[PDB]
Formats: sequence, structure tokens, C-alpha cells
Amino acid sequence: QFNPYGDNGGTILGIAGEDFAVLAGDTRNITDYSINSRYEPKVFDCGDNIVMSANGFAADGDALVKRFKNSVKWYHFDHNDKKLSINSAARNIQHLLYSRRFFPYYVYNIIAGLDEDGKGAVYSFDPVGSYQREQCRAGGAAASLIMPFLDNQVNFKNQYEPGTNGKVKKPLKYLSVEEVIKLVRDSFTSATERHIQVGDGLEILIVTKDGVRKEFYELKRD
Amino acid sequence: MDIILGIRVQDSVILASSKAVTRGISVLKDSDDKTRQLSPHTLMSFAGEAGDTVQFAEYIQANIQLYSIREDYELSPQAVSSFVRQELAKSIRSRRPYQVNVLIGGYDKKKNKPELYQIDYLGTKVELPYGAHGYSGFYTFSLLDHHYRPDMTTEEGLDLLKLCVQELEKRMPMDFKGVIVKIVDKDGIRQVDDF
Amino acid sequence: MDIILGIRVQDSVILASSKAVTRGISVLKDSDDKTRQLSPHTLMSFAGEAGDTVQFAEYIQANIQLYSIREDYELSPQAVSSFVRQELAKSIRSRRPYQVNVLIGGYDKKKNKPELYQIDYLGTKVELPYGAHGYSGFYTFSLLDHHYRPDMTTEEGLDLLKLCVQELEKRMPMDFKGVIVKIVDKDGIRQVDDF
Amino acid sequence: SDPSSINGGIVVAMTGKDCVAIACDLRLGSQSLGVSNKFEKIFHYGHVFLGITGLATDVTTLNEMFRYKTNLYKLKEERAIEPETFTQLVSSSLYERRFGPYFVGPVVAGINSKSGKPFIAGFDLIGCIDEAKDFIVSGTASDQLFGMCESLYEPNLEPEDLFETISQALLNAADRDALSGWGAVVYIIKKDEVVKRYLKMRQD
Amino acid sequence: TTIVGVKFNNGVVIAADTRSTQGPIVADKNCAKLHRISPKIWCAGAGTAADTEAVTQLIGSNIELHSLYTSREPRVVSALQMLKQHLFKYQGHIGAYLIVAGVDPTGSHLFSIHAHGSTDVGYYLSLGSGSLAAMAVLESHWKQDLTKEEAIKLASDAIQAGIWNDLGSGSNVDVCVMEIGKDAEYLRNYLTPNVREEKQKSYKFPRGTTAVLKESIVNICDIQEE
Amino acid sequence: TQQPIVTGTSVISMKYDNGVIIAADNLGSYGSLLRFNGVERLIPVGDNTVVGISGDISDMQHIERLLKDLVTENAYDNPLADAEEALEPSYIFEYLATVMYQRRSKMNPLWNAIIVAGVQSNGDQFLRYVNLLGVTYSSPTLATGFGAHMANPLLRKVVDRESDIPKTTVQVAEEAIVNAMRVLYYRDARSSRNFSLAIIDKNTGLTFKKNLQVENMKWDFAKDIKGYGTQKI
Amino acid sequence: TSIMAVTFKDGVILGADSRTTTGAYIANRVTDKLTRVHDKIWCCRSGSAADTQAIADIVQYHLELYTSQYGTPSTETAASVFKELCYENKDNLTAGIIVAGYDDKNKGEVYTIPLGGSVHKLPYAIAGSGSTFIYGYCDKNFRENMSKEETVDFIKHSLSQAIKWDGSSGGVIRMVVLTAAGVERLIFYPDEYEQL
Amino acid sequence: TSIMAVTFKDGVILGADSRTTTGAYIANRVTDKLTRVHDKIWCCRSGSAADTQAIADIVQYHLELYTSQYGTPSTETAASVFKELCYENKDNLTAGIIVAGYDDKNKGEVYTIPLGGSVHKLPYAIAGSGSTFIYGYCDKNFRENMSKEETVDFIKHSLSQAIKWDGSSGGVIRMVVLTAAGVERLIFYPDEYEQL
Amino acid sequence: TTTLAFKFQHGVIAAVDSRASAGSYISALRMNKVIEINPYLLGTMSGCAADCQYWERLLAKECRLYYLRNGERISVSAASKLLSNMMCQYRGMGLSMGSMICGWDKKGPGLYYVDEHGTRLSGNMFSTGSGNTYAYGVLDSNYKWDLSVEDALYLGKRSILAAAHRDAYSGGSVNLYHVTEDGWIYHGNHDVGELFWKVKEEEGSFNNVIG
Ligand SMILES: *[C@@](C)(CO)[C@](*)(O)[C@H](Cc1ccccc1)NC(=O)[C@H](Cc1ccc(OC)cc1)NC(=O)[C@@H](C)NC(=O)C1=CC2=CCC=CC2=C1C
Ligand SMILES: [Mg+2]
Ligand SMILES: [Mg+2]
Ligand SMILES: [Mg+2]
Ligand SMILES: [Mg+2]
Ligand SMILES: [Mg+2]
Repeated sequence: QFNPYGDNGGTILGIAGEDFAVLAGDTRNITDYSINSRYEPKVFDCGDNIVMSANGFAADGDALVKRFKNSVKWYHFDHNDKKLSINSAARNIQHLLYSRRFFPYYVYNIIAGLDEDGKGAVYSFDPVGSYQREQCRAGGAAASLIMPFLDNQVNFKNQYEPGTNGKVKKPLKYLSVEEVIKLVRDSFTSATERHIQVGDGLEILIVTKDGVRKEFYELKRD
Repeated sequence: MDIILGIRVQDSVILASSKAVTRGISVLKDSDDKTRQLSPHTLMSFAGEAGDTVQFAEYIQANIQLYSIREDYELSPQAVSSFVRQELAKSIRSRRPYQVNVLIGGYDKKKNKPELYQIDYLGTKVELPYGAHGYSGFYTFSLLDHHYRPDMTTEEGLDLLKLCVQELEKRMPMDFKGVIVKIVDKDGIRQVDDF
Repeated sequence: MDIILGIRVQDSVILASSKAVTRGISVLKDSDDKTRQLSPHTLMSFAGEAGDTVQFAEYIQANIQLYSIREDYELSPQAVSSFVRQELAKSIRSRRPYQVNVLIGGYDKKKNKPELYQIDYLGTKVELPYGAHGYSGFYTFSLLDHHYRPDMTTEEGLDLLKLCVQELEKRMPMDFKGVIVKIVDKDGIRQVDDF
Repeated sequence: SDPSSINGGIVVAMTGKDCVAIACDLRLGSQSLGVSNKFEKIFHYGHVFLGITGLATDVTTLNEMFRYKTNLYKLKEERAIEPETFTQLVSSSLYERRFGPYFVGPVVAGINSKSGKPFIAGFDLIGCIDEAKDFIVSGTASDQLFGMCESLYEPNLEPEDLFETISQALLNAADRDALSGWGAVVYIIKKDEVVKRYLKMRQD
Repeated sequence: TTIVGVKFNNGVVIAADTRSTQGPIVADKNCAKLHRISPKIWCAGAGTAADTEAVTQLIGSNIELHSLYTSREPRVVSALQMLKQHLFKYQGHIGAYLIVAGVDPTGSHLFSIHAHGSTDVGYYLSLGSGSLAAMAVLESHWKQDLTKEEAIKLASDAIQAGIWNDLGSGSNVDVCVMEIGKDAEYLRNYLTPNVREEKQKSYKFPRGTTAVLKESIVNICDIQEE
Repeated sequence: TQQPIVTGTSVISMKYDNGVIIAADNLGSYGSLLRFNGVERLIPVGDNTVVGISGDISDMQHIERLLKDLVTENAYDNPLADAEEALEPSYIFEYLATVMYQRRSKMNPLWNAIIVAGVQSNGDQFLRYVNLLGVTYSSPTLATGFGAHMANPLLRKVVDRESDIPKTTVQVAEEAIVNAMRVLYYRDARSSRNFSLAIIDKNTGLTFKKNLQVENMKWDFAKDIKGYGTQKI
Repeated sequence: TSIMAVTFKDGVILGADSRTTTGAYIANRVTDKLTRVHDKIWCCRSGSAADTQAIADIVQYHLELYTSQYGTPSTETAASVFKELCYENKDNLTAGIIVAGYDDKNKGEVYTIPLGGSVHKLPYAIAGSGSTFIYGYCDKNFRENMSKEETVDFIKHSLSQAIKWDGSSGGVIRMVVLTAAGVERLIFYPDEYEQL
Repeated sequence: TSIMAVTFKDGVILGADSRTTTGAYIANRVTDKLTRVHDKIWCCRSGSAADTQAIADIVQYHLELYTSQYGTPSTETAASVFKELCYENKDNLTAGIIVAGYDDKNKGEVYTIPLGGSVHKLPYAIAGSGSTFIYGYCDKNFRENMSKEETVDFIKHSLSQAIKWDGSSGGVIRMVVLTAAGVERLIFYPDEYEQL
Repeated sequence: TTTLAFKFQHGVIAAVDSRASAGSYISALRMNKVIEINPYLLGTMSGCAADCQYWERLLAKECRLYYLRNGERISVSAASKLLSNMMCQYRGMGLSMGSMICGWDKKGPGLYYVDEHGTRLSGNMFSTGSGNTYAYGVLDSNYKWDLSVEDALYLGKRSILAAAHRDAYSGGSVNLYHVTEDGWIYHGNHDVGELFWKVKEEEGSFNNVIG
């Protein structure tokens, strides 16, 4: 019997700063125990200072991104070159996903950018369209490995201030872009060690008021 | 839903229907009224799959109310029961059938007679002196076979009905949270608030 | 069978067990005692598959009674609970396992303390202040979590138990025909005849 | 249905400088229902510690079994069993039920009394040994623990530092698992002193 | 798992990777897949890991007792025959897939054995999920009359092919060389091409970060005198 | 939903400094039966693209016709059909990828795995894969079926990453491809000795080699192998 | 697999390919499918390699013990031991074996033992997945009392076609000649037989 | 079923057996499996008789209409119509058809269309359940540019072996000769071909 | 999930948890399970997160169009029925959505339960989700019509806490809402971890748990 779905592996990671946002993902593409490509980009600049990644089944992920990029194009045509806000893009994507409620896009989608007040924003989706704005989110194969680390190192969960003994929490100080990129690299380096589908390369897209910037880092190829 | 009973006495029809509604392992409501007035002298109780029951009943209600306005005339219980049967017989061969069993209690003002019709989800109609759906009849029909007379009063009908509910409450494993009882006679439809 | 509850208070253990027994669609009995005295200060309630429950309980009872005669000494509730667990853990990997869940309520005369053990059919033992099997805990544990104190009297334990049964009677779909309540303390085992 | 995930639970062990640590959650459940918040999964036979995750009846059963076997070992050998030897006993005992296994994920932790060398090890339900230097994980949040341990761990940590590292690995892994939590315990083990600490965590 | 066996002039060599997995997760990054049956007979296994160990230790135990009984050094055909008859009896339920190699008074030997009890003979073999990647290298570079140094190179190159191209294989390369008239040399971590890079940050916590409820001393010592 | 009947095995390819190479054997299997021995599975599109196909042969012949029709249609009302507005490898690939993903979304797939190899207008190398699921990826080396497991490891020793491409000559790349085809003949039970090879170079254009054979095979060592363990004779 | 055994004037010859597959992967391309159970009694194996190896090992044991007590066994006797194993354990076995041997009294004999455990004595026999493709060729070209060189050519040509059409067959062609002179092993490589 | 079509110097010959089975019962022992879609374009049918008859009837309709408009169609054109039906309806069909025809320009041509709906032009083709047994024989004995009498003997001998080993094949051997001279039907009975 | 809602003297309380699950994995710690359809209408969510978000936001579109056509706010009864009719179109197609429609209209405060089967029930008190049994236990024993706003908010808060504790697939935080005739009022996000320890000390409950 024909199975229309597949699993191309990979893992993605979105973190929102005070005035910036990052969206990272490994560059490895796989089927079963074989490697298809060591460098197959997964995170895209979709225009209007928005970045997107659809992780899971690559064919569905490429179709969704392709459709959203198209949605952005037609938003400019129909509404006098108005900028598509990150919250408006998120809602639009919900409707793209739910159009296939009975034959789903087999992907975990994340977008990142800036909100209308200039603050960093990350939106996260499930395969059928439920979405929500978040501060921190890992998606894909090694999502369960990375998310607890982010709960601990980004939102300072289970961390208290010494001397008080559990009476006073660690305060929620914001993170710089340099500190975030460290957490991203360490997240993927750790995921590469313990997950077989993760490795080869890491591509990070950083979003600021100045635009979209890229950074690439090698990973273990085993 | 679970249990719906019906009995036709001398000058009225009495319908008793359980109050329980269950989702999962929790009883969400213990005061549910499993019935709709189709016309001033015609009442329909119902039981079957979740959701389908109310949708079907309200759909029938709308059609009979439409007929009443168009002709300025109340259809006989027999005519209503035939209309309902056809809708169920039409439904059973559909893509997704409506899984609903009904009792139709009415008073025919022309003939001055009470009438009780039992119709299952397949479209199986029978006129009866007393009736039930599902497992309800397994416990109650022996009592009704014994005690029922056609010249019974409404009060005697209620007493025989109490005996049926007591037997159900003793020997059924399920808790159906008692019953709402309604009487259909020449003066119309009324609810027995204490039972 | 259906519902068995247990609660350990200051100076006693209280076990409540349903009275219903059902075959097919008929409730055959509404006064069944789902318990066996293992020793003068140790009581075991049980619930599970038909037939297996009583056979297992009586088999355990015989073994403990044999120990008591041989040594002229009552085993501690902890020792009895461990013996029972091993028998169930032995049973789960047999050709045909015994599908029985139990609560063991006992008063340790050496330590002068009440003790309640919950053991499921797999051989999963836990000592608890209050316990239940099957779906019973889903309805009752929220009340027990709220109201329970370790210094409660036997009378306060019974009042909290009444509240648990009332909640079960309201939100459970099944009619379990009330409960038989038994108290285990320093003076032995006695039944609460009015509940 | 899956025996390894009915009751829930987790265990993690770490090595440090002249020390080891082993920790576990306290939950016992029947799938979605939480039953006990006092179900400890770590046992010790002399100075050798054993944590067991999986089906609770088999956890209890195996503890009683290794207590049985280590008590006889001691009577005959006239000395307490060592971690390396115990590890082989666990492996042997599990494989003898190859086609009717105990649904468990054991973890051994201890310090050799003669060499003073810290030791940890893990197994699958059937006996395969995993002798890792750094850390061992087991349970329903094993994936979560792997991610935390791999990123937080560094070699040659002192006892009081190792405590913080293992505690945070467990706590944050348990908070991303529905079937783990409801309390936690951490053993810090040195050659001739052992401390046991109960952690404060969210009770949901 | 990637595992190979290569014959040469005066003996035989086997090699393996060092990754063990539980599905897509790596449990051990430095597993030892090269097992010893007797001093000069080494095997290496793929499939169910517990089975490959248990069956290796069992036959190794019986081989040692046999060697003592006969006052002779153990032969590879004995280990082979004992293994296949054991595996055949359990009709594939013992998931042990092995490459067996060694030297004895008869000479140098190289066999493969599958879980159902079938055995094969060869000059070069490969087993595991990375067997195809390794065999591609062996079929490209293997030749007759190899030297010891050429065979170790071919063996480790074959393992590397599996490490890089198969997700079930990774980390390091273990080797064991069995030459005639010599002691067998076990080269644990012969290659180390997958060292984790330094982390960007230290995650060592401030002491007191974790909240605590109760502390207590654990009595591990026996009952005391006086 | 269907099942493949007459099938073609591995298609392998790689990039080199001035272009791309692609190869595939000439066999059409009918299960275990080696039924058809003269099947061409490399299909040129113009003088700048070669499409290599594995999987169901009836679906291959269908695709072969779509491409032939694509060339015809591109020439319609196009004075620059043999120049600026000629078909590019990227155009041909995206068309096929669109078709493959549409067919899988109707649960009626083309049971194939395709590699499009070519050279673009600006001289850039093009090498991309697509299959029955609509899954696409690109890499310095690409291979289908068994070639993915056995050929890629050998070709990745020549071009392990992007920076190795300018260092790789056509002689080295062709040598690696030919060796890979021999290895597949040793080890793939649904392969044949006869195969076709195509080179698309940015300077020398399209070279299409037919009726190639696997040669320099090693079998002599078989004489020494006796029994399955204990047998000496 | 493609296996055959053919009787001729001076004795009998066994022949086989050398391919072993696990699905479409060739696990071994130089397999020896011609196995010895006694000095001049050999068998060709088809089906489960585990089953056929286990059987042939047990048969070799029985004939070694037979020889110790009663002297050199007949080819019929060897085929009977194979049969007794294949028939009584038919529910747990997948083995198709051809037995061939030489006596001075009975000369060359061939017995085939298919899946069920039946025995059939024949002038020549073919078996394996590749045998289906050469039923017509072998029937048309076989003759009784051929010479050694004629019989070698017959087996070579036959297996060449089996290999040509069957993907489960291939590699080299191995042969074993059983005569009064002794036991001769032969081998024929692809470049020789493919061009026939 | 055993069917084949062979090209030779003067044109092409189609050949077939005459057995139709429903399990082990022979529903028809004198079936005509050689069917005409045009004057000098014939086909051999294998698979579901209902499917192959329905297809050949539709093809005959298309070529009759083609001829009315555009003149005599090529054998390639006929094979394309078969293909288009067999390929587009592959999910609901079980048909294996061999197409054979004669032009004065292209002379004798043979196309085979197996289950999937692929097309393969060949010098000769074999198909049906009995074809498996003669792959080796036909490969060894076929030559290009044979005479009529040589080609008749080749088909006769080939199908004789197919019938001999395949229980689903049997009866008489029917043949159709397609040349410039015209269309010749042949028939060969068991007593003739069995003793070959 | 665990959700609840009940009518009382001073309007209607609505309380939900914030957990989301993907097997045993907790995919979200803080998810919003209430939708503000309009200033006098709320909607709880239980089941498939996608289904709950899509259909309740589609309900809000349709309730807004009602206001424009009629120049008047939609009733709670009519809003619940529109939603139940949406569910009846996709009857048996595999949707999973359990919701309470809470609000205040001309008839006073209104509360309707609606599920994927098309069920539509009017009532004073409801609770949906995997932990509804635990919440019902607290509600049934402590509910009155004569509840003060302060005591009512605490009841819904405490009832979710009970479920978050016992049910493995309920927890994270508690979101509170109070519906009045001037509209709904959000009464904050309450972390269960912190709330548990607080309630334990102040109330004396959860005696079995150590802290
Ligand atoms: C309890 C947690 C029950 O498990 C609740 O019912 C909760 C309700 C709810 C959550 C969020 C928003 C609205 C309502 N339900 C779930 O979490 C739900 C459980 C579930 C799973 C599968 C089915 O199919 C029959 C029904 C119900 N879980 C989900 O819907 C899962 C699929 N959601 C996610 O995994 C998920 C991941 C994610 C990432 C980013 C943003 C949203 C995400 C979601 C919803
Ligand atoms: Mg690898
Ligand atoms: Mg009826
Ligand atoms: Mg919880
Ligand atoms: Mg072949
Ligand atoms: Mg015949």
C-alpha cells in the first residue's frame, strides 16, 4: 500500500529576544538510515522581515513555505504594498494548514520576526493549524532533547537564588543576541551527539530592525 | 440516550424518559428533557446516538410546525407517525444514517382517542397500548402484560408507570437518574413535576 | 466487581465496598460483601473479574489462617500485604492470571498504628493514607486530597467517606447499590450496619 | 498497554571527582492517574546503589531479588559486593528471562571500595550493559534526560557541584514529561559518606 | 553498527564502530563491539546487543572448558559450529549476527554467522546497518595477498564509510589483529575522528540554585560494635 | 494506489569542476526475472540536461513523453527556443517535481525516483533529486535505490563537500562513477553489466555514451573458497 | 539459486551458481553450494541456508557413523537419511536438496528431494529459483550416457541461462565430478559462460 | 497460457496454445487466443480473458475508425492504442498482450505490453504462464532473419515445451503467419508436437 | 486538559488549565484555552487544539456578523447553536472539540456545553477534559448559588488545581475569567507549581504531599 508521508528528520529552534529573534535549523536531510544531503537549507527568508521553517516531511514543508511566500506576494498586490505583520502572517498560516485538516501537512512550523512594537517574536504551529506566540521553541526530531534545556537556560525554570533556599526565584533577565547564539550552538551540538538524524551543519537566521542576517556553523558528520 | 417508556390509557398517553446524559465516564447532566412537542396534541420522545437524537427531533418538529402554519390545521398522530417513519426509512439507506429511536404520543381530536406509536431507527412502526426502546422493554413488559387494562385512568397509568421505573431502578446496572413524565390528552400536553 | 475504597485515620482503617453483582444485563444481588477477614486485625477487600476475586481472597485467607495456627501468632499487616503482592506478581506471568485488585486494611498491634495497602492485579503495592481501585479514584481523590488529615477520628473518617460515596453516586453512570463499610482498629473488625 | 510506560518514572546517574550521584522521581501512576508520590526507585545493597524504572511490580520484585542474592553473596564471600560485579549479576539475572522479561530499565551506581574508582552502568530490559563514563539515563523521559545531561554535564565535578547539575537535569526533564515528577530524590555518594536529598518541585 | 572482517597474508583482522542506539537516540558513544571468545578468537556482533554478548560469553565459556579437556588450543570452527547449532535451535529468536575471526593451529579463519544458524566463508565480510557502505569500500580496494598494514587500513576505511554514511553507525573505530604465531593485539579506539568540540558556555550552577526539602545521612556501613 | 511491475534499479550521479555526470544500467526487471535487457533510463532534454529515472518503467515512459511534449511546447511562438529561452535543467526539474507531488497528493503516484542533471545558462552545475512522494534534495553526489547505500559512500570520498568540486576533474569523476557501477553489479541482484553514461560539460557540451560494460572484475579468489565452515575439499 | 546434478557414462556431475541474496542485496557472491556428506556423495542445497546446512551436517554425521559400523553407504541410503529429516520436520523446514553420488556397483545416481520430503530418483535433476527458466532447454538437450566433456558443457550452458534470467542466481559456476578416478572440482567464471 | 510472436525474413508469425482454465478445470481446450485487430495486425492475449477481450474489441474499433480517416495504421500505432488502455486502466486490469503486424515499409514488427502498461519493441516475444519454462530454450535457439519454415519449427518446438511443463497450457498449437502474400492460419495437433 | 465553568448569583466563572500533550511529552506549558469571542462571550477549549482554535474563531466571525446585521449582540443560546451546527456538518469526519460557551445576555448569565457530536446542553455547571472528574469532586461539594465573587473565583481556581495535581495531562497554569453584565473580566495566569505550595500551606490540604 502507498504511504504518502515520509520523515526527512532535522530539527529547528526559534528564540525571541527583546529587540531581535533567531530561527535556526540543521542542514541535514535523511530517509531511514541514509543521508540525502549534508546541506539542504530548511529556514527561509519569506519577506517582510519574516523567517520560516517547516520541519518534518520535506515535500509538505516545501509546499507550505512556497504557499506562504505566495500569500505574502498577493498581500502586497491586494493591500497597497502594506507590510505583513508577524501576527497577521501567523493567522494566515493557520488557515493554510487547516485547509488540509483531512490530509495534513506533516510538518511542525515555526516563524520568527518582530512585532509591531519592535519586540522579538516567535510563533509556533502544530501540523493542523493550532498556533501561539512563544518566547522559546524547539521543533522536529530532537525537540524533546532541547526544549527542557531552554526551559532551564532561557526561562530559568527550577533555578532559585542561592541562600534563600527555594523561596525566591531567579529573576527573568533578557538575553543578548550573542548569549542566545551560544545557547543555540550548544543546543545543536548536544542534539548532534545524541540524535542520529541531527548533524552536518547549522544555519541560523537572525532578525533585527536592520534586516535578516545569516550565520553558518559546521556540525559532526557521523 | 438510555430509557424511554410509553403507555396509552383510556383518555391519554403518558411518556416517561430518563434524565441522564453521559460523556466518557462522567454524568454531565441529570435533568435532561428527551422530548419535543411536535404539535399541541402530539409529543415525541427520543433515544439513540449522541447528537443525532436532538437534531432529528428538531428537524421533525420544524416540518410539522411548518405544516400546521401552511394549512392552519393539526395533523393526526397517525399522519405524523407515518411522516416520521418515512424519514427514518429514508435515513437508514443514507451515507450516514440517523441513529434515533422514538415514541410518538398523541391525542386524536377527531376520533377522541389517545394513540401511541413506537418507531425504531430502521423505520419500523407499530401502534401499541404500551411501548419502550432498547433494553427497557426486557424489564418492564412483564409488568405491563400483567397489570395493563385499556379502561385505566390517568392516575392508574401513572401508578403502573411508577412500578415499571422501580423495577428498572432495581435490576438495571445503569443509573439513569430518574424520569421526566409527560401526559398527552384532549386538553394538550402537561408535565408531572413530582415523580 | 466495581468500587472499593479505603481510608486510614488516626487509630483505625475504614474500608468501603459496593454491594452490586451483575450478570448480563441483570443485577443478581444488591447486598454482596466484597471482603474477607484474613486475621482478627487484618481485613482485605477485593475487586476484579468474575469468580477470580472470591477464589483468590479465600486462597489468601486460608494461607494466613494456616500461618496463624502454625505459629500461634498474627502476622503484621505489612507481612500479609507482602505475601499477597508476591502471589499476584507470581500470578501475572502464569498461563491464566488472576484478575484481582485488593485493598488490605490492618491494625498493627506491635506498633499501635493503622495501615492501608493498595495492591493491583500486577502486584503493584503502595502504602497510602487513602486508596481506591479502577475508576473510583478519579471521582474521590480530589475530595480526599482536600479534606484528609492524619489526626482524623473514626467518625470524621466516616463523614469524609460519605461525601466520597455521594460524589460517586452523582457522577458515576453505573449504579453500584451503595456500600458496606467496615472498620479495623485495636479491638478488631466490625461492620457499620447503617450507612 | 505498553508496560514500560504504565507506571511512569525516571532515573539518572552521574560521575564526578571521587564521587557519584544517582537520582529518581517519586511518581507512581496508572497511566493518567497519579497514585503515589512516595514511590522511591533507588535501592542500595551495601555501598552499591541500584535505580530501576519501568513496570512497578517488576521494580519491587527485582529489588527483593537482588537483596536476596547480595545477602547470600556476602555470607559466602565474607565481603560486600562491588559495583562491577553487581552489574554482571544484574545482566545475568535479566537475560535468564530473555523470552519473558522484566519490563525495567536498571541503573547501577557506586564506588569500588578497593580502587576508589567511581562507577555507573545502565541496562536494557534484557541485560545489555551500557558502561558509560559520564552519565546514564532511564525512564519515560529518557530523551529529555539525554538532552539535559549532554548539555549540562562536564567531567570532574565536585560533590556539591555535581548535586546541582544532576538535580537540574532531572527536574527540567521531569517537567516536560507527563508521567514523571511528583517529587524527587538525589543521592550523593563518596567513598565513606552518602547524603540523600529530597528536592522541591512542582506537583502537577 | 558497522563491522568488518578482512583476511591477509599471515592472519586476519576485524574492526567495528563504537555507536550503540535505542532507536534514533545514541545510548553509548563509545561502545565496545569487539568481543573475545578465546585469546586468539575474536568476534563482533550486530543486531540484538544482549544476544550478541550472551551468546559470545556462553560459547567462550564452553570453548575454554573444551580447551582444558582436550589440552589443545581452541579452533575457530569449534566456536562456529557451537554458535550455529545454538542459534539454529532458537530459530532466529536470538538476534545475533556475528563476524567470527581467529587463528589456531590449523591457520587463519574468517566466518560470518546469522541469527537463524547459517554460516558463510570469505576473505572479506561486513555486517550491520553500515554493511553496504563498508562492502562498497571492500569491493573497491580489496585484493589478494594483502599485508597486515594494508588490511588494517582497508578494515578501518570500511568502518569509516559506515560511520560517515550510515546513521546507525558512528564515533570511533576499534580493531583487533590476529596474526599467526603471535599474540592477538586489540586496538581499542584505533581511530578518533569524532571528538566533540568545546562548548561555548559552562553550565556549572551556583551552589544553592536547587531547592531542597530534607537532608539525611545514609547508613551504608554494617551494624557496629559496642 | 498501485504497485510497480517492470522496474529499473539505481541511478547515480555527481558534480565535477566543469559539469555533472550521470549513469544508469539498461535493465528492466519483472520481479526477480531479468526480463528486458535493452532499456534506456537516461533521457536527454535538449543539449544541456539529462533526466535519469528509476522505478516503474511504464511510468518512466509516461514521463519520457511529458518531457518530449515539453520541448515541443516551449518552441511554440518562441524565436529564442534554441538560445536565451531554451529549456533549463531547473525548469525541467521543477516541472517534474510539481507533477510528482501533485500525483502523490491524489494518492496515484508515479512510482519513480528521478535525478535531473545538467548545466545552466550561467555555467552553474545542476543536480537535484525527486521521487514518488514529491521529496526533493540536492547534493554534490546523488543516487537512487541501492546506489544511495553503496555508490554515495564511494563518490563522497571524491567530493565530500562543496569545496571539493573545483578540485575534481572529469577523468577522476568518470572513473569514480564507473567503479561505482561495477560495485553495484557485484552486489545488486536487480542490476546488469550493460549501462549508459552521460556527461554534461559547460565547455564540451553533452556527451552520451551507450553500450558500456562493467570490466576489470575480480572473481579469481572464488576458486579457493570451499564449503560453509568445516569442509576442506 | 540454480542447482543441478546430471548422470553420465563415467559417473555423475553436480553443478551450481554462487549467489546468496537477502532480498535484492547479494550477501555472498562466491558461495559454495556443493556440499560433501561423504567421500563420493555430495548434495546441492536450495531453500533456507540455515535449514539446509543444519540438515547436511546431521546427514554427514549419520553417514560417518554408518561407515564406522557397516562400511561405505549407498547413494540411496544417503538420500533416505535426507528424506527422513526433510519429511518428518516438513512443518519447520524449507529445504530443497539434490543428492548425487558414485558407487562402483550402482555407478552414478541422482535423487531429488523437494519441499514436502518426497524422493525421486532421476537421470538428471534441476532445482532452485532459476531452474524454472531451463526446464525446456534441459529437456531438449539432455541425453543418457554422455561423455564427461559433453556433460560439463550441458551443465555450463544450462546454468548460464538460469543465471541470465534469474536475479537470485549468478556469480561463478561451480561443479563437482564424481567418478571412479576420484573427485574433481571445477569452476567457470562470468567472462567464460556469459558469452555462450 | 503460452503465447509468442516471432519476426523473420518475410514477416512475422504469432503462436499460441488453446487451453483455458478455471482453476484446474479446463473450461475450453480449443480456445483461439490469436485475435485480429486489423487485416495484418494481430495480438496474443494473456491474463483476464474478460479484460483482454474487452481491450482488443476497443482497439479493433479504434483502428477501424483510424483506417476510415487516415488509411492503414502502423503496428506501432496499434501497440500505442493497446498501451494507452492498459496503462491508464492498470488498477482495474490484468492483461498481458503481445502485438504483431506486417507493413510493406516496416515489414514484421513485434511489441510486448506486460502488466504495468509499458511497451517494448522486440525481435521476438514470449508471454503467459508457460513462457517461464522456455526463456532459456528460446534465447539459445532464436536467430534473426529465419525462413518461414525455420520460424514455424522454432515456435512449434518452443510451445511444445511450454505445454509440456505448464498445466495451464495445452491443447492444439495455433499459428498465424503475416507476410506480403497475405494471412495464413496454421494448426498443429498433440500427436505431432508431443513427440518432438 | 481540564476546563470548568459555572453560573452563580454574580454571573459565571470560567477556569481552565494550560497544558498541551503529544503522547507522554508535554508540548506546551502555557497554552490559552479560552477565546474571547466578544466582550460578553467566552469559549473554553478541550480536545484537538487545532479544531478548537479554528472553529471557535470561525464562530466569532459569525457572531460578529450577527451584530452588524441586527445591530444587537447575539445571545449565548444562539451562539452555542451556531457552533453545534458547524459540528453537525463535519459529523463523523473525526473532529475532537469539547467547549463551554459562557456569557451574559438579556436572559441573564448563560452557559452551554457543546461537543463534536453536536451535543448542546444548557446547565449551571460543566467541566470537560481528561481531568474533569477531579474538578467535579471539588465543585459539587463546595458550589452554591449564593457564592461571593471572591469565593467563586477561588473555587474554580482550586478545582483546576485538584485536577492538575492528579491528572498527568493537566497542569502548567490556571487562567481565570469572571463574566458580568458589563462583560468578562480576566483574573490572571496562576502557575500551578507556586499555587500548589501556597494552597497547601494556607488551606492545610494535600497533607499526604511533603513540602
Ligand atoms: C488536555 C491537555 C488533554 O490532553 C487538553 O485537552 C488540551 C486542550 C487544548 C490544548 C491547547 C489548546 C487548546 C486546547 N489538548 C491537547 O493538548 C491535545 C490532546 C489531544 C491530542 C490528540 C488528539 O487527537 C485525538 C486530541 C487531543 N493535544 C494536541 O492537540 C496536540 C496535537 N498539540 C500539540 O502537540 C501541539 C504542539 C504545539 C506546538 C506549538 C503550538 C501548539 C502546539 C500544539 C497544540
Ligand atoms: Mg553515522
Ligand atoms: Mg420498533
Ligand atoms: Mg498533572
Ligand atoms: Mg543473474
Ligand atoms: Mg499441459
